[PDB]
Amino acid sequence: GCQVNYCPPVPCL
Amino acid sequence: IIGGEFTTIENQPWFAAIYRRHRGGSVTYVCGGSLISPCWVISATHCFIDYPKKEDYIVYLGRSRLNSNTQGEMKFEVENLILHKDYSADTLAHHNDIALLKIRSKEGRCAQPSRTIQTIALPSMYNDPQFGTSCEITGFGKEQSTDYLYPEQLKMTVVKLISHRECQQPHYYGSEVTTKMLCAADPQWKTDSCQGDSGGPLVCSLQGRMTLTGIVSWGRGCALKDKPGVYTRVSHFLPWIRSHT
Ligand SMILES: *CC(=O)Nc1cc(NC(=O)C*)cc(NC(=O)C*)c1
Repeated sequence: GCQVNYCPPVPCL
Repeated sequence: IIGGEFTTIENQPWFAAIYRRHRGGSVTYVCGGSLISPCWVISATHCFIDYPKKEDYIVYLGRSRLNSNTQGEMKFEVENLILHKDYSADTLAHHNDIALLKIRSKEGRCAQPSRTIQTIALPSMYNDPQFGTSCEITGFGKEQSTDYLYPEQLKMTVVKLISHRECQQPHYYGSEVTTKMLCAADPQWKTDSCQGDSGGPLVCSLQGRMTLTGIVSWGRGCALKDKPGVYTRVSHFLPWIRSHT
């Protein structure tokens, strides 16, 4: 998933 | 990398591209890293902490593109994956975000230096670059936070080091940054690391020498006002590095 990232997820365009 | 330029591996010959193979055989990009000696790549622990099985990883050196080949590139298995025992994170900051990968060719060898494959010098805890210094960051990370896909080619940009005092202000990162981290950003907040750039090098020129000053670790965003990129401060982990290499 996206619990570990560089930075909090941003919705895609 | 937000902003900056496309680059080629000649301009960053220590850059290591790290991929992971999945159960069914598909291979995805994980993170950047830096070659610090022929057998050792240094990266960030958060890149691997959810999937720490070394056999799944593929490391390339001499590679300028994400899914096409570069003449002179060399491919490696990971013989040892070493994560920092005191790694921790909250919902934003990563602490002790540093990792070592011992690399091994199909043929049982370490890297052979070339024009496109070179080690980068480690820093010294006595030789810090001062705040306001310009340093280079490199990686295959997103060109925008809203991009689903990574770029097909390596990018690089320039950011300026920000003092700990400044980065610890409430309107920057307050208590989330420590003396084992370095902040860096564009004065106008238009170029930065982003998702996919983690583990990659922050390189500063000290006495004319390219030196590994930081490892891309975390940020609140990508090119975001009053929210710098945050890097593991390599000079504060020299004992850890020497113990494990
Ligand atoms: C796991 C994952 O998809 N993470 C992810 C993180 C970011 N972070 C920032 O941009 C700060 C962005 C995205 N964006 C997209 O996938 C569109 C994903």
